[PDB]
Amino acid sequence: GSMNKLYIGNLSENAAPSDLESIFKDAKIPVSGPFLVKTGYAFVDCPDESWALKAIEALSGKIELHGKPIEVEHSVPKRQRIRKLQIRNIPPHLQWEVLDSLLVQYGVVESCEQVNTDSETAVVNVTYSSKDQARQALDKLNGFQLENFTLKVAYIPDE
RNA sequence: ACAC
Repeated sequence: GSMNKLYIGNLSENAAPSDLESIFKDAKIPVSGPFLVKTGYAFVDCPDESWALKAIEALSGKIELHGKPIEVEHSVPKRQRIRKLQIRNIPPHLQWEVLDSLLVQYGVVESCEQVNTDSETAVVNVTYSSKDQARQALDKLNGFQLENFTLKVAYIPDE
């Protein structure tokens, strides 16, 4: 899947592209095209998946527009929201078994691969065996506090 | 709330 495309959500009715330009400028995140602002959400592409990930980590839930914290996520069309998830803000020196002991509560883990990342926290992509499993895992693990880190879970494109 |  195309992992450099971002979805930006939780925007106020009169969010303008200039607002998003400013936010990305100050976070030192390059974009490769213009911001496309709809109603309450928007889209923009980054030059590559590394910048797109840095944007999610730096911005999402963290920077405000008109007092509303923006959401920044991988852009994933509904038909590609199936089995695959990305988990971020994992405590740095956590070991597989502890993470795994969480993951298997929601189904069978076909694949799990760690993502290279600037931050001290870890990031992994996970493939479950069905759409239903992945949805439950997202619903119960997003926001889960683990060794004082808040896990963040979201869809990445599935084929 | 993921693009007439």
